[PDB]
Amino acid sequence: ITHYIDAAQITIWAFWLFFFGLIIYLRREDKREGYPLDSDRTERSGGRVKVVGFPDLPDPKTFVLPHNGGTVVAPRVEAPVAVNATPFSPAPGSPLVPNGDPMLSGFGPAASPDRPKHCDLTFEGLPKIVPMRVAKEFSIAEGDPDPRGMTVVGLDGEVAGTVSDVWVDRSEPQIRYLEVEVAANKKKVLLPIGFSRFDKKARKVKVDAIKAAHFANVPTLSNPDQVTLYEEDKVCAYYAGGKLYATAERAGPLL
Amino acid sequence: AMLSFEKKYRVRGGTLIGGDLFDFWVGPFYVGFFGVVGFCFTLLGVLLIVWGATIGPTGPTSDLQTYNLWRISIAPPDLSYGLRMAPLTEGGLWQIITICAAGAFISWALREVEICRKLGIGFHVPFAFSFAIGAYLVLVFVRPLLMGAWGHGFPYGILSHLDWVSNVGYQFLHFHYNPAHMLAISFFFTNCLALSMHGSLILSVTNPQKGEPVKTSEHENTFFRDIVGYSIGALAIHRLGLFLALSAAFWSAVCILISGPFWTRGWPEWWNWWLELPLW
Amino acid sequence: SLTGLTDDEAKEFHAIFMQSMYAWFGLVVIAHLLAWLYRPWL
Amino acid sequence: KSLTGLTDDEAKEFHAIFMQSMYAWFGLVVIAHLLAWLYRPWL
Amino acid sequence: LTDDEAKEFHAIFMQSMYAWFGLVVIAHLLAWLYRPWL
Amino acid sequence: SLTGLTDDEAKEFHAIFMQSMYAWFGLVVIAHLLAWLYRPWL
Amino acid sequence: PEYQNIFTAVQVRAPAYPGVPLPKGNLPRIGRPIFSYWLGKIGDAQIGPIYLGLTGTLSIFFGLVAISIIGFNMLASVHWDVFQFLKHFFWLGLEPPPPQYGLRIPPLSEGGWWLMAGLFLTLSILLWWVRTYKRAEALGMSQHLSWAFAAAIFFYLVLGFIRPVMMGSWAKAVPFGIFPHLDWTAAFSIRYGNLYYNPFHMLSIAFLYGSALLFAMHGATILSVSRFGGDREIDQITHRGTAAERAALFWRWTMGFNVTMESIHRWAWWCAVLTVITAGIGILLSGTVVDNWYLWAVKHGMAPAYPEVVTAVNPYET
Amino acid sequence: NANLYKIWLILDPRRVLVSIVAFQIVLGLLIHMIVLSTDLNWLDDNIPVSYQALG
Amino acid sequence: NANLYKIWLILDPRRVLVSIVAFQIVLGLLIHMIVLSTDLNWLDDNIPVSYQALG
Amino acid sequence: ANLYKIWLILDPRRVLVSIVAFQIVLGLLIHMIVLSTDLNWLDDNIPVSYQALG
Amino acid sequence: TMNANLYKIWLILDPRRVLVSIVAFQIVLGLLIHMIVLSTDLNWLDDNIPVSYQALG
Amino acid sequence: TMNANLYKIWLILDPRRVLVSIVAFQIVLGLLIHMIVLSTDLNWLDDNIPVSYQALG
Amino acid sequence: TMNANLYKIWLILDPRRVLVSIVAFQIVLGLLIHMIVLSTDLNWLDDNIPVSYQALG
Amino acid sequence: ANLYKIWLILDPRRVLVSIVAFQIVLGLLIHMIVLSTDLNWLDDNIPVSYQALG
Ligand code: BCL
Ligand code: BCL
Ligand code: BCL
Ligand SMILES: CC[C@H]1c2cc3[nH]c4c(c3C)C(=O)[C@H](C(=O)OC)c4c3nc(cc4[nH]c(cc(n2)[C@@H]1C)c(C(C)=O)c4C)[C@@H](C)[C@@H]3CCC(=O)OC/C=C(\C)CCC[C@H](C)CCC[C@H](C)CCCC(C)C
Ligand SMILES: CCCCCCCCCCCCCCCC(=O)OC[C@H](COP(=O)(O)OCCN)OC(=O)CCCCCCCCCCCCCCC
Ligand SMILES: COC(C)(C)C/C=C/C(C)=C/C=C/C(C)=C/C=C/C(C)=C/C=C\C=C(C)\C=C\C=C(C)\C=C\C=C(C)\C=C\CC(C)(C)OC
Ligand SMILES: CCCCCCCCCCCCO[C@@H]1O[C@H](CO)[C@@H](O[C@H]2O[C@H](CO)[C@@H](O)[C@H](O)[C@H]2O)[C@H](O)[C@H]1O
Repeated sequence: ITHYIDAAQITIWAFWLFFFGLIIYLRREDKREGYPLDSDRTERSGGRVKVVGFPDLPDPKTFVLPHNGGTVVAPRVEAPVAVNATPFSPAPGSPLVPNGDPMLSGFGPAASPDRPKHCDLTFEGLPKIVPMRVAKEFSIAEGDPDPRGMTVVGLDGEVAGTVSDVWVDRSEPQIRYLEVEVAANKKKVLLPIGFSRFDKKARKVKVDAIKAAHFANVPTLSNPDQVTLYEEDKVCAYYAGGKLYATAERAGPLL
Repeated sequence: AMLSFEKKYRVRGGTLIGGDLFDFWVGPFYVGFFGVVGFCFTLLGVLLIVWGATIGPTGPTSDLQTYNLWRISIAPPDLSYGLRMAPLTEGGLWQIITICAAGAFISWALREVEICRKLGIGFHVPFAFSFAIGAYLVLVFVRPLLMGAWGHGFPYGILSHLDWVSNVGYQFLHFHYNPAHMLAISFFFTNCLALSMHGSLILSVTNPQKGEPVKTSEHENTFFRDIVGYSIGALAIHRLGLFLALSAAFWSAVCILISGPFWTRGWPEWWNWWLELPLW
Repeated sequence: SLTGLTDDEAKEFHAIFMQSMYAWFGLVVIAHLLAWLYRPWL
Repeated sequence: KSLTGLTDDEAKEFHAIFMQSMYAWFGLVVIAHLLAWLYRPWL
Repeated sequence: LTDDEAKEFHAIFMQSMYAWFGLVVIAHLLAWLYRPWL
Repeated sequence: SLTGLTDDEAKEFHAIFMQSMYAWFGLVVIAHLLAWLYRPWL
Repeated sequence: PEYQNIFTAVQVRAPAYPGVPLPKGNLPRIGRPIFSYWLGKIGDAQIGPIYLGLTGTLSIFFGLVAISIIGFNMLASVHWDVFQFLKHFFWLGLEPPPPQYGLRIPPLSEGGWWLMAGLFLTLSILLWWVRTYKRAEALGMSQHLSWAFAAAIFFYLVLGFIRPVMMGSWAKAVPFGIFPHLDWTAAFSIRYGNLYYNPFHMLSIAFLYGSALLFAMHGATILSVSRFGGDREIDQITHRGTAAERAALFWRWTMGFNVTMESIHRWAWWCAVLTVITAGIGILLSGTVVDNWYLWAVKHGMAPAYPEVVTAVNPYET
Repeated sequence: NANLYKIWLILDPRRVLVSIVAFQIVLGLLIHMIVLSTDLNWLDDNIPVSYQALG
Repeated sequence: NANLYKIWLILDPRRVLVSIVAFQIVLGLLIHMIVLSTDLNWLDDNIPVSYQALG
Repeated sequence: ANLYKIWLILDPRRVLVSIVAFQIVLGLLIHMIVLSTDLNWLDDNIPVSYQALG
Repeated sequence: TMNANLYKIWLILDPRRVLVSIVAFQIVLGLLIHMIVLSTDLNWLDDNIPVSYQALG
Repeated sequence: TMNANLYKIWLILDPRRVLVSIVAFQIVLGLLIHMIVLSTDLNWLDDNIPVSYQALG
Repeated sequence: TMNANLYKIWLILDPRRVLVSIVAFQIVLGLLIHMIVLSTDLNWLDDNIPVSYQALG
Repeated sequence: ANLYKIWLILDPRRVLVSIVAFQIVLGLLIHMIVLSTDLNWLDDNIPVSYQALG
């Protein structure tokens, strides 16, 4: 006997039903941050219309933090935060332009959310990211130079200061920040390893993100022996603003 | 609309070409010069694909014309045209769509560079996307050029390009023995293993067993040391995944590039250099 | 409202919208008249 | 407080320049097609 | 939306849908007369 | 209680849901009667 | 120029981490950890310690027996000649039993060793699965890894056990050998009328390509935001930072939508897992349900048609 | 049962309604396509007539 | 039923409308494409005449 | 009768932009489909065949 | 029969983005139409009219 | 032969997740079994019973 | 038959940026048109005019 | 008469470098095109075929 329907055809159709169900599941999970959307439709509706697209948002999940750190929920209602910028044009879809000195505006690649004002912790409950002054069990791996005492140069090759310490991850041993004693003001500021190139034979750290004089305004730590999530983002974002803001040419275009 | 945290990142500038002229978004999409340029290449290419489906291989009235999604095929020219432009109905349509595709892909990558400049992030993603583009260009440009005809490109058809792969592969009798192909596949498989391991580990520590708090960096490291005696680290797994995926694309491009231009016999017979070493 | 438009603003946009749509449909029937006269398909 | 930032007077001003420019463009298109129809009528 | 707003939407929604269904029936009556399929 | 509906609100939604679902099943039965008359499949 | 965060320029050292303490019933870990400078250039320099209870000890014993039986048979097939074993290594193999034996335990001289290696490798893998399950349990972690591992085991089982049993013959299973298992792969497509036309083969390819696409995207995305600590995905998930915001906006502005730091790992999980689910289903249907995938595709209207420019008279017709 | 209405105290009516609608639409498309792939096909049965015949 | 209007207190009227429009358009394209794949095809049935035959 | 109130519900701009995009795509689709058929008016050699002139 | 307040569309639709959209679409459409016509009997480049230049050579 | 305190199963297992899972499992099982039965001699759709409708037209 | 305030277009589009876009569009269009013409009977490179230089050897 | 003002609105150095990069690519393209035609001067065996000479 012959039939057009066969088991291979049945099974492939069954797969499509599963797969489209899976995609809808995934798109819901994708909306646990950043939704509902900031639109001009919600503004004029007086907030009546929430823009969420399809599928709609999932019910909130809870993240229980260790060491009695509290509970995080997702999705969550997050308060609007003023933008320190003015639109270049009033038309929708236009960019904005930072107010004041761009490096210091907290806008564009200088921007960042306000992370929590407590430190990431080791499993045992100590501050995770700390200078080698504090975690004395750490050493420099034999074969590699000690960054302490190296001179830090900005994007234009001028001396910004000297490395005064190294900040390490106690959970997963690696350098996360260099501590820079800034020549101009004698403050000690963090420098993320992600923005640092070593010139080993010269014992120099090169920082392409900012000029030497920009080190004077790197955001400062409340406590010299630990760093909060909040301060980590403020530090890293300040260097990143330099990628677009630190010189005029960086605005573009090429042509 | 914008993500609820997005407005504070929508900054002016960072373009490579265009400046204020095209420096705007359309809904979620950033446009810019390469958005406009890429849009034209893209819309043209797609519409020429639909036009090619409309007239088929031998005209819209023949039994070979079809809108069946699996059977639509836009094919390159006969090898006899060499490096010249064929007539539109004899493979030239494929050649124009190819140029559109390359321009759409490259414009997409440069748009990505402008977005990285706005966001002040590293350029790893457009750099990585360049490996996929490079493999596509080996297939439709470098390898056809080295053999002397654009007609060595693959056809633009969902199933018809699988026929191309099969017949190019079996020209070398047993294509599995291509050494760069073995290496590339090893990277594809290792990448899939590594991806499932990475996805699993992040989800299992952020969604722990009921009653448990969110797990730690120490848990992540401990877990794979417990299984294999080694943990590569949370930064390095992303280095590794990028290395495996780009290596898979790179050795792919190499393996088709040597198949024809740098080797014409069966692929098993390449291994005779090994068998013939004066050691055994 | 849900769009924000006032009641009179929705009456104003509707008059222009409906007028413009009817004009476009008038063009569509005229084209289908010419095409039916040139090449009837049923 | 319009969505685009244009005042009513600016919209009127842009609309009149947009309409004249589009009519001129369509005018060239009609001339192009009359010429094409005289050389190679296709229906 | 309030209760009276739901009543107003529902009355206008039902008339709009039946009108749409009316066009569907006319389209299908024309199609049956031109090309019956059963 | 776990959804947010009161004990009366659940009684009211059930009444309309059941009348709605029985109406839909009625349309289904009529359609299968018409199908059986046109093309008996058993 | 900028630091790309591909290689660690300056490593630091601390006393080796012995690991998160395990609950009662787990055995103490074994090994004295060492440090590798060169591994420390690309990732973690620490090697060891390792956990090894009953599950893993049994797994490793079964697995070494299986591997040794394969290597032994390879060397025997060149008459103990170690130099010829190195010459022909990629060609040598441990061969499935002949078809005449069906699913019966075949003689030691002609297929018994294949059947034992498959049995013992399979038990070794199943016990390794239990190991991955137990190691997550002892740390209080969810079982995502063992679920994905089970999907790969499913495919492995279909290749060597389920399909051969369904088809009535160990001769239809896979040989243990480098080039021999490539012969088997090509021959399987030939025998079943071109695996390109198997729709679950097509899906498995979409997901294998998609896995490399997604790890290239995600790997590169995270390194581009590692300057903001984006590689620390746990705290970016509980406490969204500018790393996670910039990552999502890069993709939203590029392609119109985006995911979250947690949910990209769900996309990655399913993409990788579906690679081997669809692969198992595709092989499971070959021979049992569909005997010629090309003709199955013709029947369902999928195969392209071409102008006829070559054709051959069938001498079986003549 | 007389208290079956209490099912709406544990299941969200909005979610159940949309899910039923989604399920029914998929099922209807699935069933039509199944029947079209059997002898019961009512579109290509050339009943009442074959329209490609006239030509 | 009389309280059936209260469904617009349960399901968002704006979202429902947009879903109806999107579904109907996709359904209309699907049905035309299915019908064109059958004997009922009204475009290539050479009715009322074959226009390619006129050439 | 109160149908103008649709613009109190559906955003007029997005409806407009949706209609323009949809109609252009549909217009391109329909011309293609008809061009795949006997109705094709470009390659029908009506009123004459221009390649038969050369 | 154009509405007197049709100009108000530029209070809803931004001039710059509409202008860019039109130029991009029209460029694609003109390139498409030329290539469609070229692949038919209306082809004016390959019709050997007024003469075939590969024939006179 | 029914236990009187079996109602206490709902103190152990979530009643909502059980009911959700039951409905999902039954729908998948019902789809599965129809396809299995269709793929056997019992096939009732493509069996030309009571008649073949393709042979008519 | 143009508009006397057509120059106001430079208050909407950045003129130095329009220059770069025009030039690179025109180069790409020029590349395309030479290729298309080369694909037809009008080909001036392969027409053996004034002579076939491959047949000279 | 005011063409020199082009360098008041476009960067002189990046115009130059664009020109250099464009010209070289174009040169390779045109040589490739000519070589793929009847005008090929490398394999035309003019003034003589050096291979047939052996
Ligand atoms: C037998 C077939 C016919 C033929 C019949 C037709 C018909 C019929 C028409 C054309 C039209 C065109 N034909 Mg033809 N055509 C033929 C053969 C040719 C050949 C050739 C190699 O054979 C060439 C190269 C062309 C070229 C052209 C173009 C000049 C024009 C399409 C322009 C366009 O799409 O702008 C895209 C549109 C825009 C960009 C918007 C309008 C632009 C305005 C003027 C202002 C924009 C300026 C802006 C600020 C900057 C723009 C630059 C950007 C940076 C990119 N034709 C033959 C002989 N052709 C069309 C035409 O003339 O339009 C009037 C037309 O109607
Ligand atoms: C021989 C094969 C038969 C055939 C026998 C059957 C049988 C038997 C049934 C259908 C049903 C349907 N068929 Mg059929 N069907 C045939 C041919 C067609 C063709 C076609 C192009 O040939 C079309 C497009 C349809 C379309 C349809 C839909 C009207 C309906 C499925 C809707 C649904 O899934 O609800 C999902 C949506 C919801 C649940 C949303 C809520 C419902 C809302 C309130 C109502 C919306 C309007 C409703 C669809 C109006 C139609 C009801 C009429 C009584 C028809 N059939 C032929 C001739 N068809 C079914 C049906 O009518 O259900 C009552 C049904 O039982
Ligand atoms: C034998 C087959 C017929 C044919 C039968 C039809 C039929 C029937 C119709 C068309 C329609 C169109 N045809 Mg046709 N068409 C033929 C051959 C051609 C060819 C060609 C190269 O052969 C071209 C390029 C076109 C081009 C067009 C477009 C002008 C138009 C679709 C516009 C659109 O999608 O609006 C989408 C854009 C919008 C909705 C934006 C809003 C409206 C704006 C303000 C106006 C845009 C331009 C407008 C349509 C001006 C054109 C009016 C002309 C008098 C036609 N046709 C032949 C000879 N054609 C349609 C049409 O004219 O509609 C009125 C239509 O109904
Ligand atoms: C290098 C490792 C891997 C990789 C990485 C990679 N790919 C990437 C990226 C990266 C890092 C992106 O950033 C980019 C992206 O944005 O992803 C979301 C992209 C991407 N990789 C994509 C696809 C993709 N990548 C693949 C592979 C890979 N990409 C690798 C294995 C494949 C395979 C394996 O087949 C495909 C199908 C897209 C999702 C996206 C690029 C999107 C883009 O360029 O958009 C512009 C173009 C269009 C919108 C369509 C253009 C249409 C053409 C003009 C006409 C069509 C012509 C085409 C040649 C026809 C082909 C027909 C047949 C073959 C079916
Ligand atoms: C051919 C037939 C189809 C083949 C498809 C085979 C698919 C199964 C094979 C893979 C096995 C995976 C096992 C692990 C699963 C898992 O792990 O899911 C659990 C995790 C959640 O865990 P957590 O991280 O939240 O918390 C961990 C703390 N316990 O993820 C998910 O919820 C993914 C969501 C499931 C996908 C939904 C798909 C729904 C389809 C509906 C279709 C409707 C159509 C209706 C038509 C009438
Ligand atoms: C001499 O060598 C020494 C001793 C020094 C050690 C060296 C060893 C070496 C060099 C080994 C080399 C091994 C290589 C190169 C192996 C390559 C293997 C490959 C590529 C294998 C690929 C695929 C194989 C598969 C998928 C096989 C699957 C078989 C299965 C699943 C069989 C299952 C069988 C079962 C469950 C049997 C049950 C028995 C029953 C119960 C049925 O009994 C009645
Ligand atoms: C979880 C369970 C899922 C069950 C899945 C079942 C899905 C079945 C969907 C079938 C797809 C629709 O199939 C419909 O039927 C007939 C088959 O008679 C097709 O008809 C066509 O099929 C083939 C392929 O070209 C031709 O050889 C046949 O002569 C022709 O009539 C129609 O083009 C299609 O409209």
